[PDB]
Amino acid sequence: PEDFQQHEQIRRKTLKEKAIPKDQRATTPYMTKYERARILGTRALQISMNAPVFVDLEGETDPLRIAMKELAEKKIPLVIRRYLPDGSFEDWSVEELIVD
Amino acid sequence: PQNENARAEALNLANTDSQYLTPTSGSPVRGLIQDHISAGVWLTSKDSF
Amino acid sequence: DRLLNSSDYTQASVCRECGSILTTQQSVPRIGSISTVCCRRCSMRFEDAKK
Amino acid sequence: MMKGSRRTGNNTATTLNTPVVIHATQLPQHVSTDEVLQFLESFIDEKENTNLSSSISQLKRIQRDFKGLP
Amino acid sequence: NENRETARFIKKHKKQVTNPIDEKNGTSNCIVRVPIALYVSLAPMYLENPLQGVMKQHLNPLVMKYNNKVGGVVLGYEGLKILDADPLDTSEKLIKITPDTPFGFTWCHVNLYVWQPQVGDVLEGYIFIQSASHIGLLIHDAFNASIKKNNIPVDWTFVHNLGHWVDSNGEPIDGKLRFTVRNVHTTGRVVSVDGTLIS
Ligand SMILES: [Zn+2]
Repeated sequence: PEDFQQHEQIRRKTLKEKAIPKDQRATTPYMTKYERARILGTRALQISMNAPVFVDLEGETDPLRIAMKELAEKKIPLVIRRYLPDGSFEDWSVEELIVD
Repeated sequence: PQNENARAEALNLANTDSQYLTPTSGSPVRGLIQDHISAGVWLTSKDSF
Repeated sequence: DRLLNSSDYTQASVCRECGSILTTQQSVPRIGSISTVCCRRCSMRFEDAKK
Repeated sequence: MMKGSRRTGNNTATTLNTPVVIHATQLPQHVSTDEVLQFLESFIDEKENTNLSSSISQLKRIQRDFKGLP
Repeated sequence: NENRETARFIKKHKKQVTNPIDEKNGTSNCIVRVPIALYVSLAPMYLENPLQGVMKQHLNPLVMKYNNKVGGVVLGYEGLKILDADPLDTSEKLIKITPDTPFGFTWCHVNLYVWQPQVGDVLEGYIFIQSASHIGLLIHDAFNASIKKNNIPVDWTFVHNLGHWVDSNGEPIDGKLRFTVRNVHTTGRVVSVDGTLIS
């Protein structure tokens, strides 16, 4: 009631500190081959649990091959949280990157 | 392996085809070894008709 | 996978004041009560109830 | 064993049962009869357009408690 | 030494906002609003409709059970407010997937209305039935109450049969009854209420 007020004020301001917006972000505009892994895991890990599938899957049982059919059409609704070792981060959607 | 965050890694990170060059000095580690190498200099020879 | 999810994947209980794992405990309920989770060293007995 | 194994369904608290941390962000403030019965007119109109069929009836009894007669 | 460490315990249990004796009905005021913050676990199948997934999985089983954090039976809610993890209000907010699950957790503000019983309260509700050693009640058509002979004076006897009540006026007693609430005991799943009569 009063000391969680002195706990969410501190935290979300500290969470507001280390964000780097779309004009200040200067890391790589590529998908760095581990991003392509963990997307194709966790996107396929959602589709196994009856998450909505934004592609016309045509007789595919593997969540992995289904998730590689959404990445080929830039359909995956994930946002990559690229940390920097000070603690800061830059937020990157799947749509604005280039899959090699 | 037992979940789908790992099955993608075994197909994309630590698969064999991406491990074509060694990460030591960039030399290849795949390749045919004994049978076909000495066999291939007979099919590529000029008398193969 | 190979050091938690397929060797000793355990979901224990942690008290979020004293910071322990062993000293958490499922409560032995009263015969109409519901077995909750209570810790040990954050727990002091009822005898210390001065005013 | 026979009593200790079904206590996983006694609590039956996954993350799909309970929220993890429950922190009241502000102080408790009382709501009067003109506000409760307008809350119970507003919210119960929303959940009637699934389960929760038991607790809707339980709040209809509190609704009729401030507008009618048992 | 052990005088300021006890304040960690005195401030621990004692609720702040009292139940003032309002509108001179004899009843105090016990329906109280407080806003909270959950910590949800949104389903993968409720990715398309994430407002319906937070309410159905964590808020529809939240009403009409006694809650050990607010200290009250949750009467009702309204107004979910899912936060965001991008500190940019708008539609496409974004939540954070746990690394091992497809379940992504987030923060939500939401507003509750509960029932607030305390000590020192005086309330009024209908009596259902009674006995020669206890009298049970109903409050707000949701809430039990029981008044027993260890809360009842001596000269109030009992006409015997359903046997009705005999007060010092010699009458079977009516439905609505003023009573003082004793310690509340939440042993069963049904929220049990104890009460007294004498001042
Ligand atoms: Zn401990």
